[PDB]
Amino acid sequence: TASIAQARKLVEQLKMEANIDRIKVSKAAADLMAYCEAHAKEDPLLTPVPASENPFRE
Amino acid sequence: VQLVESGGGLVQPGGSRKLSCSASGFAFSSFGMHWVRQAPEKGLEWVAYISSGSGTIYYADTVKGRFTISRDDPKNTLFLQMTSLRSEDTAMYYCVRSIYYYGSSPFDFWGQGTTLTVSSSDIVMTQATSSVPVTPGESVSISCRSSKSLLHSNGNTYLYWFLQRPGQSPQLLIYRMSNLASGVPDRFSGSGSGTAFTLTISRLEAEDVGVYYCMQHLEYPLTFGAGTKLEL
Amino acid sequence: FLEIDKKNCCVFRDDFIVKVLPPVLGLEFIFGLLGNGLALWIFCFHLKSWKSSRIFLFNLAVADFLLIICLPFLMDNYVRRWDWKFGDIPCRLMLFMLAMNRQGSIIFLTVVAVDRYFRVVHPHHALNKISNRTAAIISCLLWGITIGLTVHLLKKKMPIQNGGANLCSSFSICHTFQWHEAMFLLEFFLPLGIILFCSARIIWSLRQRQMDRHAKIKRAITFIMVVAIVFVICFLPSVVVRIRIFWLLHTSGTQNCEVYRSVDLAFFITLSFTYMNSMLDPVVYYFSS
Amino acid sequence: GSELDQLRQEAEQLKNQIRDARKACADATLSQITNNIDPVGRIQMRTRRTLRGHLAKIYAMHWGTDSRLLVSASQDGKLIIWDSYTTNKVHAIPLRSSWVMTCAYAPSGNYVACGGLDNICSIYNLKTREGNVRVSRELAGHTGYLSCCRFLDDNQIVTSSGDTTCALWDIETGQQTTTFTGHTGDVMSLSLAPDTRLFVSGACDASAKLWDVREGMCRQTFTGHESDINAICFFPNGNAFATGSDDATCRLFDLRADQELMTYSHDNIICGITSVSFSKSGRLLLAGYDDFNCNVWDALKADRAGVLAGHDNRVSCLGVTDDGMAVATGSWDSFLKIWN
Amino acid sequence: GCTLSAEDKAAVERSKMIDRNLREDGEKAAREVKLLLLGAGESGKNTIVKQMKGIVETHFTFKDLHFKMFDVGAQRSERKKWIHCFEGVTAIIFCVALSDYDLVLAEDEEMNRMHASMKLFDSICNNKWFTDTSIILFLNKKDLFEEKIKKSPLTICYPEYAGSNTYEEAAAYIQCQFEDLNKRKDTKEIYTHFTCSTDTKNVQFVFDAVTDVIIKNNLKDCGLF
Ligand SMILES: CC(C)(Cc1nc(-c2ccc(O)cn2)no1)C(=O)NC1=C(C(=O)O)CCCC1
Repeated sequence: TASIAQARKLVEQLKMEANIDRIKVSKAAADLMAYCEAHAKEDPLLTPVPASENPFRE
Repeated sequence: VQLVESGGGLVQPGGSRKLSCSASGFAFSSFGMHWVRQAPEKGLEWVAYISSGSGTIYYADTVKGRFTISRDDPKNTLFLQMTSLRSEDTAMYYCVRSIYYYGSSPFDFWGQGTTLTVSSSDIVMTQATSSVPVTPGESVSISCRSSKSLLHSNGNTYLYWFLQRPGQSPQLLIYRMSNLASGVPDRFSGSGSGTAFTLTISRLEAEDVGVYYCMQHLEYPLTFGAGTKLEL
Repeated sequence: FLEIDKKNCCVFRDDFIVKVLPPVLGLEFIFGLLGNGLALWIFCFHLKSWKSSRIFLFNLAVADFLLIICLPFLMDNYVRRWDWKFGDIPCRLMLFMLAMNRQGSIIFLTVVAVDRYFRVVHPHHALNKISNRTAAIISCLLWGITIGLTVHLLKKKMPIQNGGANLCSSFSICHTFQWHEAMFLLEFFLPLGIILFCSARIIWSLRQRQMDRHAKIKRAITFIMVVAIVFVICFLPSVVVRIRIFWLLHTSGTQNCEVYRSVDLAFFITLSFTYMNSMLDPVVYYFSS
Repeated sequence: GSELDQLRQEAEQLKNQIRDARKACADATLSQITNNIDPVGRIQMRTRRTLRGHLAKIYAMHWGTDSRLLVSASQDGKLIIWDSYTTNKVHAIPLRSSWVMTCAYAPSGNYVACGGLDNICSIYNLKTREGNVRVSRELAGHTGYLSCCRFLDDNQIVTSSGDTTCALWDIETGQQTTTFTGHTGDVMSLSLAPDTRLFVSGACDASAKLWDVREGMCRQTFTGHESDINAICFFPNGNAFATGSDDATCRLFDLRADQELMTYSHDNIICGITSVSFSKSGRLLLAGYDDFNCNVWDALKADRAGVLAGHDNRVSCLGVTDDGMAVATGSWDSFLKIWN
Repeated sequence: GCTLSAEDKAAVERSKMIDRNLREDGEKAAREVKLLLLGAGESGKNTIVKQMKGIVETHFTFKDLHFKMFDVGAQRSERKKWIHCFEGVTAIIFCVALSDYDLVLAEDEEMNRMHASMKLFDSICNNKWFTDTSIILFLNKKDLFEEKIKKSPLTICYPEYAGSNTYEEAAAYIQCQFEDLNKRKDTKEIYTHFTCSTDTKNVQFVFDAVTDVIIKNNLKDCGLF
């Protein structure tokens, strides 16, 4: 009964990963894109920071 | 941690004397050592610097060629050697440890120093006030000034504030004019700009009375101010 | 034929120098220049290894590339039958670049052997793991001896002018001991002994331990004998002729120099075998290994 | 028998049901939404600093919180704490086990953690009174090699091992307060959420799992790679993560709609990924391949925007600062390099 | 120099001292020999380990040379994920006890222990990280092999073999069927040695093999190769 007990534990896990809510893919893509747009100024590597304000200047 | 220092006493003006501190309870071989001198009922003055690895040595302009510092890492013992002692060498001497790397807190632990008596350009820092009377429970402020700008180009401001309670050795209170040393309450603070700075205390307590001192560490020599006493 | 330098000498500027030596030297020039130039190009841009044995070999290449660019002026000196028409200043530069870039070929040729004697006979020795910063201290402390021995031939009024037109030369028959002939004898006799000893023990240790069964451990033994075979060919002729020169000079004096007419013709032939060594080293040491 | 057969069968149609449920929630693709926006230009980044001093292969680096210090680990038997501005050496720490695979830097700055191929995780104290760095804790209890470690706060740490388990540890307590089990193959990497509430882990069975620190439970399982998973990390927003694999592919996974977001792969690449990391705005994704050089792709358009080609061997580790000031790459040639 | 404060110079000094200590530490690590040990289980791995004296380590010295043995028996993990950490070792030492063909492992009564050892040696010998790495093959527990072989010819595990069933021809055949597994034959050498549990040579053998590997490495460093 050990094997069927292990199958019981596995099917329990299967039960409890099928009890979640789902959203659409378009909504998640839009959220990712919007977060990317709204922070397009505080990142030196994307918008090249002028060489007058960078402590790694050669 | 402790730096038990010995070697003081009374000396004829023409004579030699050695001052040795023994370091127990830390990694002495990774710590730059200094000697700082204080005169009776006066302020204090820097003396000498020897770094980690015996690479750089510095003397005060008034002690050149007549003092000699030395180190011993196998047994964690540091010496200073004196041969010419004019009458103005009567003082006491405190040996200070410090370590220099990004974020370190130099002049962190101070020791106790020893007393030696003798038979009878530079930035300037001045503390105009000599005593501010106050009763416990309100704000207190002390002000210090420098002969020029101490803000180095790198961004730091090598100004130090530290205290001497009546009847004992000093201990760091503020390093780099804004930062608070480890083991002291948040009652203390330090602000300033350019060449004018102020130490400040919000809530006074019976342990807060003492004599306060300012120092700069931008270049050599290291120069103090006068001693600003507080009275109840 | 007798002539008077500071000493009593009897140079023999004669014929048959003019019709063979320049065509001999032109090919050696165009091949030594090429070979050592490509060796230098390889070691300057295409060698990221830079371990202690490839920096004892780059220096050999720089030392024997210099005694190549020193050739064309000698071709013009020989073509027009011993007339030195380039003034006094080059008669120091060229006679210094010959006497320096030859001893510096021999010295860097004799370190690339003691280096192997240790990599085989005495392996695990500390010397096999020296840094390439403590090796480019003795690859510069060894140029010092060459320079410091070839300086005292710069402080002379060198172009000798007489009835003979401007010989620029310090190899000449005479009767006074010039200790810069002993620095010919020694510079050939010592490296040969060292090279022979090292190669002999290398080969005799590499079979007493029975490694002498692998296919590509024989090509190394043949290439260890190849380099030592081309060190007697290129140098011994010009040496033995000079022993003959001193032999004649002691048997009879500098009285009737007719005696020497033939033998001095030999020297400036047997010397051209020494320029040979600088154009087949970029193969015996560089690509064929 | 009949019971075993029926229970295995039931497991099978439950797996089928879960697969059908993640298929049923898809109606669009990332690329279709994102193809319109203008692409970033050629990302020309030059080596502004070159940290040298390791004598062997390097496996792990981690940036400091201030975005000025960092730590690195190599087979020489040394951990090293660097100053990125002045190229100074702040700290050098020995180790007892030369065979290390991971190290991490505390979010405050008081401690570091190192471990690998020994079944241990060691915690060292940086800001001590004594002036040196000394070992504070030896977390023991796994039965495989330790692959990754991350600090949660000054008292909690999460580890993943090769024996197919993840665990949560309490440094002061010295014992596991939660064990996360369920991977078939060896677990190779993990990343913590921005707010320290959930963490993802990726394993040799070509799958990753999302975990609940408080519940110690596998909330989601993610599949799609053809081979092992070598490295993982969250998006800065905390609702996506990026997977690096051993079949010359990188992938993006969502949490709310647990699907495949995007795949980053080029036919000229046939080697393995060793590390991934994200940008300050999450607009660029850095991947360290073992074709000796690093790639900088658009984390939003699945294009290639730049290359960091300055290494002469396998690229192992990679990191980005908390403000976006620099990126740092280590490699098997024993050289660290800072790009701006 | 002129732009640095009095506190920056001390930091530079500290970094320089750290540099010198790193450099001094990394040189003593290059005067030691790395040997990786493998075997099929109770194939005499433990007995050779006790003869010479998580991941296990062993250290020994013999005629002024330092050897390190890295025993990875108990890892029990996916070997392809941790094997390249040993890419630059000097030698591999592979132990198989040659009286272990009739006695089959507990896993199977039919597939013998010798077939498993052959699988292991074949898999290790053609690894991509060991194309220039030499192997020392120890064949252990020889005395018992004659007792086990005289009761039944090698036909049980070597049915296609024909021999009068003496120790010499049997052991020699086993060694052949072992060294024929190599697929390099030009950038790799295999050193085979027959020994019992106790010995007075298993130490000289490894000395000799590693001396050979070192001399070849040196000659390659010359370029005389
Ligand atoms: C200067 C030299 C080389 C003779 C010489 N060299 C040294 C000397 C001493 C010590 C030492 O370490 C190195 N060199 N002393 O004399 C010389 O006359 N050379 C000539 C030629 C040649 O050499 O190719 C071509 C034709 C013209 C003659």
